[PDB]
Amino acid sequence: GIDHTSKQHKRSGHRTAPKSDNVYLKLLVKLYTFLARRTDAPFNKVVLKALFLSKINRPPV
Amino acid sequence: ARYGATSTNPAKSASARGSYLRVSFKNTRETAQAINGWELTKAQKYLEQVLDHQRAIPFRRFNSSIGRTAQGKEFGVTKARWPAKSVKFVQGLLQNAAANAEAKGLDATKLYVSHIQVNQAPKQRRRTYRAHGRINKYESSPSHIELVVTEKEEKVVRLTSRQRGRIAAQKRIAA
Amino acid sequence: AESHRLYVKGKHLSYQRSKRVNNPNVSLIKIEGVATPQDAQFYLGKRIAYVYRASKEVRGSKIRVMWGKVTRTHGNSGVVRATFRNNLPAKTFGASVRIFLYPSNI
Amino acid sequence: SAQKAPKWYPSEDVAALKKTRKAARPQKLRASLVPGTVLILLAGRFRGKRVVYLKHLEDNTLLISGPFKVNGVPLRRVNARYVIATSTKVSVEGVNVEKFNVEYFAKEKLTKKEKKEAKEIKAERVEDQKVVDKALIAEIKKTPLLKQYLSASFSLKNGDKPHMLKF
Amino acid sequence: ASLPHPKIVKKHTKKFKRHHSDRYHRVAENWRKQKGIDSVVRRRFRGNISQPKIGYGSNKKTKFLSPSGHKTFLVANVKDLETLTMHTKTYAAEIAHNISAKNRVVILARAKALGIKVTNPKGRLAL
Amino acid sequence: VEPVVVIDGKGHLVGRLASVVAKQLLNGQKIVVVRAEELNISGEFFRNKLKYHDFLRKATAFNKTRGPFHFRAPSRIFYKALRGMVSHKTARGKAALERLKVFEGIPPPYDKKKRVVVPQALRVLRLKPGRKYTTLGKLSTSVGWKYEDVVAKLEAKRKVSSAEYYAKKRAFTKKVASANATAAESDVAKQLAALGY
RNA sequence: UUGGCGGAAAGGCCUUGGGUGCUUGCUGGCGAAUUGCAAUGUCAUUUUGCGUGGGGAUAAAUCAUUUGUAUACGACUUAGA
RNA sequence: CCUGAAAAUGGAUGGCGCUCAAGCGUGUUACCUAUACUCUACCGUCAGGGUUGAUAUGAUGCCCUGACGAGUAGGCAGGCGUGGAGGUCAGUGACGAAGCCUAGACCGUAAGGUCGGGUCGAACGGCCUCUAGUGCAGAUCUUGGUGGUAGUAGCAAAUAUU
RNA sequence: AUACUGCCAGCUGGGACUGAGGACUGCGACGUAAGUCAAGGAUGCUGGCAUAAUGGUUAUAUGCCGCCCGUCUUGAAACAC
RNA sequence: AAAUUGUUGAAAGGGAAGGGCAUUUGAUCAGACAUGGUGUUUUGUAUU
Repeated sequence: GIDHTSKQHKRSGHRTAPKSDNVYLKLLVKLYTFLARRTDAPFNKVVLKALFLSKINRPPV
Repeated sequence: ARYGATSTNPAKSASARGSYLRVSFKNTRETAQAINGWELTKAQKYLEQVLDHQRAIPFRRFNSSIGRTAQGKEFGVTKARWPAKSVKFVQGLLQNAAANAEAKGLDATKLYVSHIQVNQAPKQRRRTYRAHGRINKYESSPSHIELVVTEKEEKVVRLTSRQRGRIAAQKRIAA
Repeated sequence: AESHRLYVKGKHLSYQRSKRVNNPNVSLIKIEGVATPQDAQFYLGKRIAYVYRASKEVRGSKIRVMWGKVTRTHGNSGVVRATFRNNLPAKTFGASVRIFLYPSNI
Repeated sequence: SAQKAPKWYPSEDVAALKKTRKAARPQKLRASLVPGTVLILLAGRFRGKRVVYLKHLEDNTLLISGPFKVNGVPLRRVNARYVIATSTKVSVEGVNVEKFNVEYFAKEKLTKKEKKEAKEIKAERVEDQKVVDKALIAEIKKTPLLKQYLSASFSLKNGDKPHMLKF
Repeated sequence: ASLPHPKIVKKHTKKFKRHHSDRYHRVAENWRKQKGIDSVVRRRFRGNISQPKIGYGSNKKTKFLSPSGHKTFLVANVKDLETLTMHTKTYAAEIAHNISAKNRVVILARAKALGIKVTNPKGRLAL
Repeated sequence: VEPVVVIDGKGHLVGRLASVVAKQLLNGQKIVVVRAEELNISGEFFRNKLKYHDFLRKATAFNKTRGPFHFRAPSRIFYKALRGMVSHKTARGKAALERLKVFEGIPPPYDKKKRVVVPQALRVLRLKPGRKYTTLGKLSTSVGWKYEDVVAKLEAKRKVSSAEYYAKKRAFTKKVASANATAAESDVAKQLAALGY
C-alpha cells in the first residue's frame, strides 16, 4: 500500500508505433527508429515522432 | 440383447427379459430387489408365500408413508407389502428364465438370480379431472424387468540397499 | 539396552494459526522437559520424523515416514516450529514425532 | 496442416555455463572434535555405538574405528554432522592412518549394465584393520572401564534432556 | 532428452472450476467470473474459491512445456513432421486424433527414424 | 512421561484444574481424574449454589428433555466445566474427551496406581488464605447428587486399605534405607559420593 | 504351585516353596564388517478370515394359527407339538 | 465494592470458567500473527532505454533497468469459442469425419485447445482474412421432457350384495 | 571497577528460506608479480531409486475457514423478490 | 445428451450435503537415460 501521488500504469499518451498498417510506412519508421537511436541529432527524433502522426495531425503543406 | 451390468459369463448364465409391463414400477423394483441374489427354487417358493401373505416383500427404498407390518421383521425393516401384480409379473419371468436355463442345459440345483434389474418404461398418458375444471396427467409406470440366472460356483519385492542389506543381515545373524 | 531411543520425542501440537486462520505449512512441536526458548535453541535444525503405521506395505515395509526439521522457537514455553517435506496430515494433532539429535551441534 | 507453424523456432544450442566463483575451501571441524576422541554414532547401521575418531578425511568425512574387537564398528567413514563429540579422548600417537583415503573406501565401479535385478570382506581390509586395532587396544587398556564403556551402546533414557546433557 | 530448462512449477494446479458448478448441473464446469453485486467469489472472501489472475501466469521460459520439457506440436502428415527434423530437442510431435491407424504407422516409423519424440505412440494401435 | 496419568482432585480448583487438564488432553496425554467430589471452587458455598441454580434455570423451553443436561455428579459437573475448554463439537475435541475419564472416589484399577496432583491449580497454593472455598462434594450434595454418602462410606474402606499398604511399604522403606545406609560409608559408596551420586 | 486378599468399573495385587533362562557383581576368550557417509530402516497393540490339535456344549426367535388384560398398523399380552 | 437496580422462550465478559484473578489500575519486558513492511523468484502493465558498415530469421522481435498491481457502474486493449465466406495446408477421413461419454492425460492464468479409451457412422479441420440470426443460470423466460412430494392424497352421496 | 546508554569498516557459533542468470567485459581485494578470490546471483562430493518412489487427478478423513446465487438497494444469508 | 431411474462396483454419513488452503489414506496416471552415448580387431572390413 503506497500513497499514489500520480496515476499508476498510465500510458505516456503518445503514439509509439504507427497505427497504420502501411508496410512501406513501417519501413521508414524502421529506418528512423534506427537513426534516432543511433544519432544524437534531434532532427531524427522529431521526424520520427511526426511520422507516427494521424491524418489530421499531418495536415497538407 | 444388451443386458445390465453383469459380472457373470454368457456360458454359465440364462436370461429373461420383459419390456413394457403394465405393472407398478416402484412395486416391481422392491420385488426384484427382494429376490436379488437368491437361488431360483427358494425364490420361487418365496413368491408363492407372498401371494398367500405368508411372507412380505420388504420395501426398502420406495417405502414412504406405507404402513408397518410384522412380516418385515424377517428382512430387518418394519415396512413390507405383498404386491400381487408385481410378483406375478416376476415369477412369470422366473419361469421364463428357468425354461431358458433348461434349454441352454444348466444345472437346476445351482441356479440363482445373479442380476435382476427394473427400469422405467415409457409411461402411458391419460386424463384425470380435478376441481375447477383442471386437467392433470394420470399415467402409468411400466417396467423394463430384466434378469439373468446363473449356476453357482466355488508383487515385485523391491528393497533399498539398506533394506536388502538388512534382509541379508537378519538371515545370517540368526541361523 | 531395553531402550533404543536415539531420539527425543515431541508432540505435534497444532498448525501455525491465528485465532480463526491456520497455516498447514508450519507445525508446532512441544518437546519433553524443555521449557525455556534458550534451552530449545539446542533443538534448532534437528531432524524431525513423523512415523505412522500405513495400511499396506509401501516400500517393502508397513511403515511410512514424513521428514522435517525444527526451524525456530515459538513462544516462551519451548514449543518449536517445524517445517516438513510434506505437511502433517492434520489428523496427528497431539500425535508423537521423533526428533533425532542430528545434525549434531555438539 | 493440423497445427499451422511456429514462426520463431527456439535455438537448439545449449548456452555455456557462466563462470562460477565457488571454490572448494577446506572444511573446518567443530572444536570438540580432536583425533582420538570417542564419538557417539547417531545415524545408520551403528546408531548409539561409541567409536574412536581417527582421521579427518578430505571427503569432509570422519574416519572412525571403534575397535572392532570391542564394538564391531569397522574402519569406516562417517559424516561429521551425524556424530556427537564427547569430552573423553584416547591417545592416538601410536596408530598409523596415513594410508587411509577415499579410494581405499572405493566401493565398486558400478555401471548401468552390471546391475543385479534379483538382489566377502576383502583380505586387505581385515589385515589393515588388525594393524590399526592393535594400536587402539594397546592404548585403551591404560584407562579403566573405557573398554566396557566403548563396548556398550548409547541410548537416551527417560527423563534426561539432551539439550542439558554434556557429552 | 530435452534441452536444459528451470524446474517447472505451475504456480497453480487445481483447475478454476466455476462457482457452484457442483451445486447446479446446468452451470457448466468451465470458468466464468461471477459478476454479481453480492457474489462472494467476486468480492474475494476468505475460504472461497480462487479466481484466476495474471499472477498465476507460468514462467515465460517454461510456458507451453510438457513436463518432459517439449512443446506440444500437433502433426498430421509426413511433411508437417519433416518440419521438426532439426528441432528434436525442443518440440514433440502429437498425431492428430483424426489420423487413420494405417496412417499413424508411417508417421511413427518416420518419427523414430528422425529422433522426434512422440507423446502418443500407442494411439489407435491395432493388436 | 506416563502413558496415562491419574490426577487426584483433592485440594484442586474446578477451573484451574480443568484448563490444565484440557490443554494436556488436546496435547495427547491421557488423563484420568479421581476424587472429583473433593474438588474446590473459589467462592463461598452459598454463592456457588446460586450460580448453579441460575445454571439449572436454563432449560429448553419447548422440550426440556433435549435441553442442557444439568448433571449433578461431581464427575460430570467437572466434565461440563472441561467441555467448553475444548472444542468438543469437532472430531479432535471428541477424541480428546475420549481420552478423559473423571471418577468419584478412586475406583479400580486406579486405586492401586500413583495419583498425581497439579501444583499449579491447588487450592492451597492459588487461593489467598482466608478466602472461602466451596467443596464440590457439598455442592453436588445440595444440587441433586444422591451418592455423596455412599462414596464416603466406601472411601473409608479404601483409605484403611491404602493405609495398611503404606504400613508395609514404609516398613520396606525402612528396610531398604537401612540396607543403603549400611552399604554406604563404603569404598564404592564414597566413590559414587564424590562422583555425583 | 501353597495359599490368600481385592465387588466401586473386583479381572488386579501379595506371598510359600521348587524348577527353569539369563545375570553387567568381577575376570576372560570368539563373532560383528559390504545397510559401502543418513534415509523410522520395521520388533507394538486391537478386530478378524482362512488351517493346524486338543478342550467343551448339543437352542432359540420370527413369520404363520390363535387369545384379548392390547391394539390405527406395528407393538404388547396369551395359547398350540 | 454494595443498596438504589423490576420483564416477560433458556442464556450469555463469546463460552468454560476465574477470587494475592483468568477482575480493576499501572509498568516492565518476552511472545503470537494480516493479503501490512523488507528481501527473492515468477506473471502482467507501464515507463526509460540497448539491439543492423557481411550481423541477427531481416525489430508489433529480442533484451536490460525500474516502479507498480484492490475494485462495482463504466471505459479501452489483447485474446478464446460458434454458424457461414475467400485463400492455403496438392490438410484429415469408411483401416472410421462429425457427434457423444470419460473422478483418463497434457497445454493455457482463463475463455478454451489437444491427446488417449468406448459408442459411432460420413463428412470435417488448422492458419491469414471476411461476415453474423455468434457464447446464457436466471427474465413468475418459451417449448419439450423429467423429478421429490409419492406408491402418498384419493378412487367414502345414490341403503347391498351373497 | 561496574551498571546504563552508545560505537566498532570486532570476532565468532548455531538455525531457517532462497540458488533466480547462463562464454568474457565491470567494480574490487589479496597477491612484487604469475595468479587466485567469499569480487555484476551455486557449486563440489556422496548416496538411494529409477518407479507409483516424488508428483498430479479424484474420493474420503482431519485442522481451520466457507451463508444461496441474480437483482433493486445506503444497506441481502435475509422473515425482499 | 442431460435431467431422471435401475443394477453392479467404490466411498462416506451423530440435526444437512456441497466448496478453499494443506496433508494423510485409498484408487488411478506421464516422465526418465537406461541417448545414435568419452567408440572399437566384423566369423573371405556398419552390433562398440
